[PDB]
Amino acid sequence: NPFRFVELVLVVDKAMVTKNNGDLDKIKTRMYEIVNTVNEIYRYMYIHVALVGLEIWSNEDKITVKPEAGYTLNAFGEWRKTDLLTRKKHDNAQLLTAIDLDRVIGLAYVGSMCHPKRSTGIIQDYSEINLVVAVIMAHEMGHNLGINHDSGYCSCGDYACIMRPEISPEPSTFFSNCSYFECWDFIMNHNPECILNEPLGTDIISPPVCGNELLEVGEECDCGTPENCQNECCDAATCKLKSGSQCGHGDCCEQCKFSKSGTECRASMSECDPAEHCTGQSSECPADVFHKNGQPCLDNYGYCYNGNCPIMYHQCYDLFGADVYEAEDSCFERNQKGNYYGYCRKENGNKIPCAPEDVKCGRLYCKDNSPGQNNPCKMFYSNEDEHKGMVLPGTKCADGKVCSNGHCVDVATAY
Ligand SMILES: *[C@@H]1O[C@H](CO[C@@H]2O[C@@H](C)[C@@H](O)[C@@H](O)[C@@H]2O)[C@@H](O[C@@H]2O[C@H](CO)[C@@H](O[C@@H]3O[C@H](CO[C@H]4O[C@H](CO)[C@@H](O)[C@H](O)[C@@H]4O[C@@H]4O[C@H](CO)[C@@H](O)[C@H](O)[C@H]4NC(C)=O)[C@@H](O[C@@H]4O[C@H](CO)[C@@H](O)[C@H](O)[C@H]4NC(C)=O)[C@H](O[C@H]4O[C@H](CO)[C@@H](O)[C@H](O)[C@@H]4O[C@@H]4O[C@H](CO)[C@@H](O)[C@H](O)[C@H]4NC(C)=O)[C@@H]3O)[C@H](O)[C@H]2NC(C)=O)[C@H](O)[C@H]1NC(C)=O
Ligand SMILES: [Ca+2]
Ligand SMILES: [Ca+2]
Ligand SMILES: [Ca+2]
Ligand SMILES: [Zn+2]
Repeated sequence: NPFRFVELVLVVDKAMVTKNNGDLDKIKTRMYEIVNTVNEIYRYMYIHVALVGLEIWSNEDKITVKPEAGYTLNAFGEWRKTDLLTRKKHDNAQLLTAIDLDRVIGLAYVGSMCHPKRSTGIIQDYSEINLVVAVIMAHEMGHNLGINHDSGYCSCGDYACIMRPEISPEPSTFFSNCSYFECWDFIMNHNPECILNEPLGTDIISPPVCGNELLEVGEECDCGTPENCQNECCDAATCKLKSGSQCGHGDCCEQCKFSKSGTECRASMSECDPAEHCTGQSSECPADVFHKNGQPCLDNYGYCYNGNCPIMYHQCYDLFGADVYEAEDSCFERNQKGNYYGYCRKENGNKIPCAPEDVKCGRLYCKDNSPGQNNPCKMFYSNEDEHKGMVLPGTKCADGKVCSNGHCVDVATAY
């Protein structure tokens, strides 16, 4: 499955309530439709958007909604991280305000999808035309998905695309080819892990809609509209499986049927990750099971850590390729410097040096056994992502010891 899922939560401020004369039912109904249109707009981007939560501040705003966008975006962000996200798990949150923002009609951090605070954006109820607001909502989520404004020859047909500097009076539902590549460039490089999981029917607060491509409660299947449906198992028009079909979706659903009992549905990462197999009775693949952390693995060279067996040797290979091995102990003393590359961990942004003991849990050093090479302490550093090149957590840093937050500690007390 190529599709990504953005579990969204919409927050509506007091102004919005006052604007709608206190009719919450009207507000909710409209929000449902808008998020449904945002989901269509994103079909092209191989992304789905589901409303998992809707909070209406009918009594009092939980933050001060100022016409000064920056202040509001920031305030709304902190609020999501310290309050909302603490009682409702979601990937992105948008604030719909009826207040007349200064100069802009929306605002959102860029390339911040999944970040507890920066995975947000504010939107002004600029118009009564649902599509107009939906486009603004999508546009702001776009910035979140590392997407920037269109320019030059970026197109989406002879239509005003979603990522234009300013909203069009005759808006469309199409993204520009630039927004596409840009969007996925973000998902490829940075890894918004939080949008991988497919939301569960019950997680969706919006009334189920047949044909929105979101398998929702009460529906056997949902392959979009009859025109877009590519599912031989589903009857697009009704969201009912064809007579004779056992399933219509799932890692264990093959040509409208349950995969044969025992067919692998979730591959094994390593020996510490036992693969799962289909039962033959369901279209769903059994839960992901991991062997216990701390369990010896790879011929007693490592200890299991969250389904993997991180070891110096493999970690070096992943960085410099074959015929490359772990460097001598002496090389690891560079991690005591506490400089730009030789540290053990980071405190609020400061690089902390490795204490003599935790030396093997900081920056990883490898030896090159090629002719004339000469460099005994090869290492990798890129201010693009400082963590890359750092020893993976759970890596066996010593006999009976594993790495934990830049500390070489006893396995027995590690987990
Ligand atoms: C997303 O997908 C897009 C495809 O969309 C498709 O079309 C949509 C409408 C929609 O239907 C959709 O469904 C379709 O898929 C891609 O769009 C393409 O982008 C590239 C650039 O990334 C475009 O190229 C530009 O085109 C500029 C305009 O030239 C065309 O138009 C003029 C006037 O109308 C015409 O005279 C030209 O012959 C040319 O015509 C095109 O020719 C190609 C040939 O293959 C045909 O396929 C097209 O069908 C045809 N289109 C038209 C309009 O009929 C170029 O700029 C012009 O350059 C000349 C000199 O070469 C200059 O005299 C003009 O003033 C100038 N015009 C303007 C207004 O700027 C441009 O070339 C300049 O820039 C490049 C940089 O890329 C330089 O290397 C060159 O030196 C060149 O000149 C210099 O440019 C710099 C600026 O960079 C100036 O500062 C400098 O002074 C200047 N120096 C010179 C030489 O004087 C490129 O050729 C291409 O046309 C788009 N295709 C279409 C169909 O629109 C997106 O790329 C894609 N995005 C991604 C990445 O995914
Ligand atoms: Ca998610
Ligand atoms: Ca549905
Ligand atoms: Ca497993
Ligand atoms: Zn913008």
